[PDB]
Amino acid sequence: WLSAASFQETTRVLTDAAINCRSDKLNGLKENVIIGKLIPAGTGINRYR
Amino acid sequence: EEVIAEHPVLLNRAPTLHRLGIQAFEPMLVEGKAIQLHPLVCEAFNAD
Amino acid sequence: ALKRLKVVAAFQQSGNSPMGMVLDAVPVIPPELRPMVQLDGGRFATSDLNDLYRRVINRNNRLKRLIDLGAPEIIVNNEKRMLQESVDALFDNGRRGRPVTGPGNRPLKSLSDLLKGKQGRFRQNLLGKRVDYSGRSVIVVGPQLKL
Amino acid sequence: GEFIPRPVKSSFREGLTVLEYFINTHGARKGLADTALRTADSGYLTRRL
Amino acid sequence: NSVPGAPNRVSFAKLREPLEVPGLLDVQTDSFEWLIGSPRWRESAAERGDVNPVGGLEEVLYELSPIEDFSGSMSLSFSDPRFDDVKAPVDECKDKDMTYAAPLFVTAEFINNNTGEIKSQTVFMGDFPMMTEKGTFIINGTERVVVSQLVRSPGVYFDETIDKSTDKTLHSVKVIPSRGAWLEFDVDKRDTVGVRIDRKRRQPVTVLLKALGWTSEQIVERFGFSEIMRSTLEKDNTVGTDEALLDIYRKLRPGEPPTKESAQTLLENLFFKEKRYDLARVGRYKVNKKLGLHVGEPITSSTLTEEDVVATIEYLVRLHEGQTTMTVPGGVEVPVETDDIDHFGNRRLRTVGELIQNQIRVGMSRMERVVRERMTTQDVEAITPQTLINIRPVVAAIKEFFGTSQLSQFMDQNNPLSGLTHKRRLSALGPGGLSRERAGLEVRDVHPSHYGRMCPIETPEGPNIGLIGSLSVYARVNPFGFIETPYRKVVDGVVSDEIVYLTADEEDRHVVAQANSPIDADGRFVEPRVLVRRKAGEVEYVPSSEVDYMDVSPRQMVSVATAMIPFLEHDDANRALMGANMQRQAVPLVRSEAPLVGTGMELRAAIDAGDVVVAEESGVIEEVSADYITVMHDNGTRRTYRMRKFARSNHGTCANQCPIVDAGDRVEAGQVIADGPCTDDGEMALGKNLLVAIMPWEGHNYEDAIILSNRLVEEDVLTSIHIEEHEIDARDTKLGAEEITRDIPNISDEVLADLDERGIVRIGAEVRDGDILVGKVTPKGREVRDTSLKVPHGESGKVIGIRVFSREDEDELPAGVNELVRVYVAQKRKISDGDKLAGRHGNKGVIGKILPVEDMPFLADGTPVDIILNTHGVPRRMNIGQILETHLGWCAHSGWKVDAAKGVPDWAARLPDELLEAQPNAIVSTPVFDGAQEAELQGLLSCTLPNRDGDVLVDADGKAMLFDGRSGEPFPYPVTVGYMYIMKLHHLVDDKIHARSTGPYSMITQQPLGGKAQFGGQRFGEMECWAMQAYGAAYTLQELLTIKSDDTVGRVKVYEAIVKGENIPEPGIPESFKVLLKELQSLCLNVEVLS
Amino acid sequence: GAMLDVNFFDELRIGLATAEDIRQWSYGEVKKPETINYRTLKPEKDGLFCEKIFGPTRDWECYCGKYKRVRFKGIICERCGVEVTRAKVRRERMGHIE
RNA sequence: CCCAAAAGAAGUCUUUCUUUUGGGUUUAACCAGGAU
DNA sequence: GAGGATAAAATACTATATCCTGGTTAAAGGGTTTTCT
DNA sequence: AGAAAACCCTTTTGTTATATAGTATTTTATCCTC
Ligand SMILES: [Zn+2]
Repeated sequence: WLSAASFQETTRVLTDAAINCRSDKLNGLKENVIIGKLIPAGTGINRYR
Repeated sequence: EEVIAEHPVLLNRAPTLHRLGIQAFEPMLVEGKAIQLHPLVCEAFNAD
Repeated sequence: ALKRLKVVAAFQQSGNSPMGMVLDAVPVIPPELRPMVQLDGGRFATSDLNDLYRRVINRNNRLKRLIDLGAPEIIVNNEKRMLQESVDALFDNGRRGRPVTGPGNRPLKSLSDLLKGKQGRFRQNLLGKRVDYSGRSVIVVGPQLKL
Repeated sequence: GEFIPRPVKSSFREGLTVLEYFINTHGARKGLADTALRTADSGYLTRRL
Repeated sequence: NSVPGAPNRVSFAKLREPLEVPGLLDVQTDSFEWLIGSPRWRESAAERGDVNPVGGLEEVLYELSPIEDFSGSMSLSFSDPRFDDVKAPVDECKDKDMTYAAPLFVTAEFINNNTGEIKSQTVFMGDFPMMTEKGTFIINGTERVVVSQLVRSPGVYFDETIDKSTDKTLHSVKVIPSRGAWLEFDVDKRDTVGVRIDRKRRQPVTVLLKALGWTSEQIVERFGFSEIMRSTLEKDNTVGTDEALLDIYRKLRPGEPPTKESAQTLLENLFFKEKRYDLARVGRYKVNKKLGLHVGEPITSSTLTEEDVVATIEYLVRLHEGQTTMTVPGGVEVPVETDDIDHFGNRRLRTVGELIQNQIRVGMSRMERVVRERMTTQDVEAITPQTLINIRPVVAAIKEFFGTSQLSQFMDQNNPLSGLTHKRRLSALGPGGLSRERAGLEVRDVHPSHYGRMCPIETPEGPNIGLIGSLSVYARVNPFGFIETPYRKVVDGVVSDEIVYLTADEEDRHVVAQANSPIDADGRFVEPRVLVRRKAGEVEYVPSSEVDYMDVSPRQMVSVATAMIPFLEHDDANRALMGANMQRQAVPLVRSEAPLVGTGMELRAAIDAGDVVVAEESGVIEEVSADYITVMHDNGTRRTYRMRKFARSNHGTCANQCPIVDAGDRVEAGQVIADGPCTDDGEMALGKNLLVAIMPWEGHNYEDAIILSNRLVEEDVLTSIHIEEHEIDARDTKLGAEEITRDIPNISDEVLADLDERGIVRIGAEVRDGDILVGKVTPKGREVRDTSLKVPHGESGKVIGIRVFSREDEDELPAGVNELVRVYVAQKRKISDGDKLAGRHGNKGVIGKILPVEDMPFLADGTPVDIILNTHGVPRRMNIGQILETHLGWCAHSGWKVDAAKGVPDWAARLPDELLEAQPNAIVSTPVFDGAQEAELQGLLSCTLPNRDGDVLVDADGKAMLFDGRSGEPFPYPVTVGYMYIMKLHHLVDDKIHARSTGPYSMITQQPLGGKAQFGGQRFGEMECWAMQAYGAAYTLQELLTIKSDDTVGRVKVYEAIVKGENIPEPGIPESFKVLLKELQSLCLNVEVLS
Repeated sequence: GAMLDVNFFDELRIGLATAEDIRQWSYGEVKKPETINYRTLKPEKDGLFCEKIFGPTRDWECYCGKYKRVRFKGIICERCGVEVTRAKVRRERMGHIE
């Protein structure tokens, strides 16, 4: 819901996520940029990290 | 001059349409007030 | 029925209860995130949030007084309507009816406008930030540098 | 968008006349207008992709 | 030419122009003095509109008065607006921050309708801003200009659209009034002629017609010729007339108890009262023209009428029927056709007068509401006009307009041409016009009706392209606001000199020829066939017997800026545009020089722009000095002209003026007597003539770059002066005691050395960054804060002027201050890498490398070229014009002599006399669209005088043989060389460079600020985090978003690690994320960070 | 979880908030529409900037003035009721209107 | 984290150490004008 | 003739590159209070 | 004792919107069926 909220239709995404009580597992590249953590791609993956 | 030796610096131009819009060079001091750019990368940046 | 079933199932599965839709208390954002700037000469510019909170508090106090002092049902109902409109304007200004305008006939930035468009804290203060150790300048061409 | 049946008959070395220059600016301006609007549009497509 | 003391600038022109260029600022000056009603406008309207001369204020007052109560027992009226002398002159008002205005008085009469007691008084209506004689207002000390606006004229507009579902044409009509309520009659699928009174839901017209008092018999009697009307009549469901009014009420104003009286009153008040439906005077004329109702009666009345409504319904139904012409009873026939909303017969021009009139109108409306209310809450026989008038709203409205609007703009004073072009601007965006982000591609084009009324070349290049334009040279605005152009009329194929001004419609009706046609010296065309412009902008060949009009002269389509480009007809429109948008950004150089090859338009632009001093009356000069000039008129009187020496302009460029007359010369009225910022003897001079070669050189001039010789730095050929202004105010404050004192608390003796006794830097001290300019201390609420104004980051240069205003000297200071010390700092900037030189035709570039004067390609005799341009930029962009200019430039510099030993050569047969020979450094002019042909240039180049010895450096082709200064050998092939006139644009490097290691941070979120002023840090935007992701680099992105922007402990820890050589620490989390969490929680969303 | 913050993030979970949670977050109740008094240029009481609700405006300085030294830490003011702590707490505490 | 002022000590003829007080957002939002 | 079902129209919401600098930032009215004459 | 200039509070006809393009959900209108 974090990525979708940051993409478009912020109000609708937030309200429906709030209703459904969705829990966002932190995986992707936009949310890890938002919360200031290493992206899980490129040099950031476990094998090279 | 002894500090910047072999210390990469990122150059960027806006808009950064594609991946090659950001490139890391090595800096060298010049006289004046204008960043000097290599002529063979003008196509990558799309910079006149 | 199918279009409806989504929300009913959503409220059925989880332990959360629908009563959250109707509010009984209204939270207030910490002051530092809605500061007033006292420009020189007593020019204290106030964030729109301050004005909207002021309206809500005024109306709440008035309605509380009118209920305590005793009044006919009609006046109390109208005051409750005004409170409802004030809160609606606080959460999303301009969604229903005429926007609550301030100086020089302009809309006021309610909370929901801080999380929307290319001015909210989602695509202008979280995905791209200004940074230190930086500069800019005009570029020229030098056919003496290597690649 | 339809062609003017005149048509222009002078080369830029010899120099256009008044009317020919006018009917040239006619189509010259839309080029800049479309350039601006398309460079505006392309960013939206890149973002969605 | 006709200016008494202009320089002798010879021209190649072949044609002769019957009509002299009108006053280039006449539009503004003659559109304002209409507002106040000066005698000059009265005289002008006498020889034209003598039927009804009335000024704007007079019109507003007459429309307003009388003001009467409901009972009608008393009335208040106004009349005879009157103006007194200005409070202070222009210079004093500009210097002391006093708005330039004059008092306004009006005669208010109060009449009691039951006693006959008349009470008259002269009431003061406020301070009305006036206009300096050169077209600019002065407000709060700054100089402001009001721009004209293009709007859709009020009237009836018909338009047809195709239907997707049924593929039927659907016609629709809109009656757009001024300050009224619309009503549209439209047809649709399922043919049904309806109404849209106001902007409510649809309903059959029969409802409206019956509501107006039409029986079911009358409608079919008159509207009995179309199936649509009969069908609508059959399906109306409206009985009698009252039900119609009640139904109209149910839509106009929902949720009310319908009643006949209120419904009738509201319906009448919406349209048939001169209170909420005003077609103005232009609208009524347009409507009467379109429907042909009242061709004879003068336009007196501005409300609709039943005849107009029935006529428009009939017109619409006939148009749907496919008719060709219609006859309305009591009116002449007219053609029935759709209308366009770009034809310059439908877009009108609200000038400066109209806008101020509207603002005064709304102010008076508010005052009228106040007076009406007060008229019933005060006892009679105590009321006097002065006790019912409340002046504050009027002054409030005027000030609101002149201070806050999209049409009252800061004058652009880069140079005189910028101002002259800014006064003649037409902007389609503003209050009541389309918006920058909501304009389609059908309004930005160039409609074929613009010829001679709006320049098609000059226009901004950004997202404004098309919404802003410049008025052409010869255009004028007629009383209604439509733009008119002159045409020379042909009678029986004889070209007379009777000049007739035509608007768009009349030009559409007739046939117009071209200016540069073969006149046979007796007003007769050489050949029968000549290009013409037909009704819809078609270009065709008509025999020379139907032609009705001809252009007064070429150039008629190009604005002032674009008329100064030589060889304009050789350049593509795309580059001529960038050539006309890069003459308004020059910079007044220390010493100016007139161009060698101009276009004869420089003199008029300079004299009209108003930056030069022009002798007001003929006389003989008495004394001349760098400060003032004394003229001894022919009859006793004497006059002294003062000069502006080193005065700052609104954009930071000098505004010098120096005399060009001696102590014994005699001057004539209108003669130029003192140069300006960018003038040289009365001619525009925006740049310098530089020797230019067109060879590519070692790649330094690669991709539009430019190379300069060092001679343009040593000799200050390109050296600008800039001036900066710093202000500081000692506010009174509630605590009080703010004072501009010298002793700076906790300061050293050295840093306090410059400051004078008062505490203001001595004039003549170089205040480089980090010095003090003013010593200011304010209470802490010693208990004080030293807000001692310091030279901001990046400035320098001497201090040339201080100005201190004191409360004790009873000045007009802002409320709650005592002093407003203001300082000026000036600096000379030479040319250097990063500047933005650019010619006229659009060959912009950024100086790439200033080589020393020894290694430059030098001609055979040792002259080094002073600039080098690339060949690869000329042919591709289609601005070949410059090359031609280059050639001509050389011919002007070296001087030529056509050898008429045995008959004139054929190529010079039509060359004018006294142009067969010219001395070196001779100035010439090639008008924009009738100039020097190619054959003439070849002939001139074929013969040119030697320089000093019997050598010619440029052969017939125009290319010389250059020696390479860096290596020694001659270049194998000849190169082009000449003289080109290039300028220095106002995009210098010193205002662009910027860097930041660590500096101020924001408050709400801990990110760094933005902009070169505070300290500023560049923005790592949205799509500069995709490139980093694409590369696969993650650590760099993490550090660019955590320990460089807003991680509060990360910043200090990285700084300490760097200075102490440790390894940089790890990042935390960004503050903006916690701000996001709090904002979400404020909306009653229980966001929690689980683990 | 993780209370204030620091990198143990593993899941964000949004959801509707009930009145009880809203009254849990808040440290007080705002009941007066006064922002700041002009003469003192200090926060009003029970207003939109009250120091007793959102925290002190200056580092380790109570509204009354009974305490202005660091050593005094965590003592809720006995006269003015403002908790003595760092001013940064004004960026975190929330109020609630009833 | 950083700067300013006052006092004490050491050496140099001007830097270091100790104590007290004071402190840091030229912020921010709008409209307008430009550049590529 | 009445009720249900399907097109139609009618409204409601969403989106439409990057960067930089310059000028303003409230007025107006009613009610109340104090000083001067 | 009355008049004039200075505090403290409140609050802001339908305006002017020259929009397109797309989708998604509610009326409502009319047509078909029993
Ligand atoms: Zn306390």
